[PDB]
Amino acid sequence: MFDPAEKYKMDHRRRGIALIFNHERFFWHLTLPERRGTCADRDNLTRRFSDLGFEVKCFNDLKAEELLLKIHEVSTVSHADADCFVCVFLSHGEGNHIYAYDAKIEIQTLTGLFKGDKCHSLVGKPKIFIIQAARGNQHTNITEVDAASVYTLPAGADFLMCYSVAEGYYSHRETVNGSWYIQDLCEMLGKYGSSLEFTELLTLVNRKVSQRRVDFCKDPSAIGKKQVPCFASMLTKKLHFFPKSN
Amino acid sequence: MFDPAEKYKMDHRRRGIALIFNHERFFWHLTLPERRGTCADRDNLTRRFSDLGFEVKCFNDLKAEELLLKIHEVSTVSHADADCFVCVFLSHGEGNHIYAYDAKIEIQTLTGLFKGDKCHSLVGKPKIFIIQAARGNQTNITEVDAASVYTLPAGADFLMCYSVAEGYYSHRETVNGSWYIQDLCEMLGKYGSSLEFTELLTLVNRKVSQRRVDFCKDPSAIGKKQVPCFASMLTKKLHFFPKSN
Ligand SMILES: Oc1cc(F)ccc1CNc1ncccc1-c1nnc[nH]1
Repeated sequence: MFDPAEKYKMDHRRRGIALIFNHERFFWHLTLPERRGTCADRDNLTRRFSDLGFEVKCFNDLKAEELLLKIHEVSTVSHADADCFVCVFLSHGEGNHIYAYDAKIEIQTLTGLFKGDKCHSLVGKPKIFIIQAARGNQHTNITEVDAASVYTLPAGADFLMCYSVAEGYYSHRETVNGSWYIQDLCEMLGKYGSSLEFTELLTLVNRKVSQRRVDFCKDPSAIGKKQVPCFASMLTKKLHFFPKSN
Repeated sequence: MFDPAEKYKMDHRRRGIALIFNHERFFWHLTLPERRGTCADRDNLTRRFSDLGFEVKCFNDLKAEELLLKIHEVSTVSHADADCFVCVFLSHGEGNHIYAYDAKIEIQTLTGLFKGDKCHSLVGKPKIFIIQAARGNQTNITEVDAASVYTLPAGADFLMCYSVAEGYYSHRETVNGSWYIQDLCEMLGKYGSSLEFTELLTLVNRKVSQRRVDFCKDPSAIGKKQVPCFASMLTKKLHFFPKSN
């Protein structure tokens, strides 16, 4: 019966939702810097995920309450007619927390809402989280550099957690072109999104970002600050985004 | 000439070393239970990794000093003539720590010794860590430990492999061994030499997640699912194709 080349079933009526929470500015009294370039990330993702059949829904600078309502809404709607779910965080983070406009939120409580315990329509279907989060500095196209801060957390069965940067390393954001991670993710989605198995592609993104040179830098102190992204797979089958037949 | 199907070069003279640190018993004053079945894990791994061309080196119940010496030795030998490196921990853990016989060791300092910085012969070559570690509870019974060890990343070209994720539970049959390792070794047996290693680890995720936990000998072991994960920092496809002599 058992089959090593078994794929997630990706022939439902709709591909499914892509949430994109995009944070540029923060409440004054948090003392976190503007993330100039995050809009390039939001837009580049919105395009690439649209071309793969996702209903993309972006949300700019939500407060904790607004964000929790929007994500809980999406959790309690039926995904019965959908292949999978994608959720993206473009913000600052620390440890097991992502920053909303006004406060930090436990990543576990966000992934928790799709555990299959709480969201039956997504049991056995891929739940991909993509996280571009790091430590706010707190000092035309400049390259800004943040220290890795967000833990490479796992989640539950059939989750894929995707991280801009690993412990020890550094996250880069061009203020016009956007995050190195997202640039290379979106480029690879453009070329291979609809052909390649998704973790094969994420592996390409690891190569592309690791191979970015950091020896001759505008800023002297940005030198030797490599970026290595990772992903934590709890997936149980091959994942493809083959064109849905229209 | 950038290539989406690019593989790690796996045609060096030797496959490379597999370290297996195997912990069954602990210093009394740590109050950690015997891990009855860990020998089945050690042996099953030793066999499967040997068949793939690894020079397997097992070490039973080392103290912190002995372990750090053995792993530092392996880090400072030349791996120039080798495809890759494998390191396996069968013990208890907590957070970012693995338990030696006498004390806990920071996992980061163990993976640290193979970072491109400190081990030139392994730059660009896969460094796989496999970790069967969880919280000491306190004929063939199934014992159940709560997940405790963080699913830590490492550096470029590392693959960190974990028995269990946060929230879930690790299982060990006291004769047959850990659920994780049983299914890992079975999949290595069938597909080790054909399939890309992360494809296989994905099969292991399916096999372990699908193990039923509804009708259990022990009432309180019911509804305690096991979901393993892996954190890939790999940059290329990884295969263990048979080496020709
Ligand atoms: O992965 C990292 C990224 C960083 F920027 C900094 C540190 C880590 C290592 N921490 C963890 N990794 C995975 C699960 C849990 C933790 C954890 N560390 N303390 C409490 N939980």
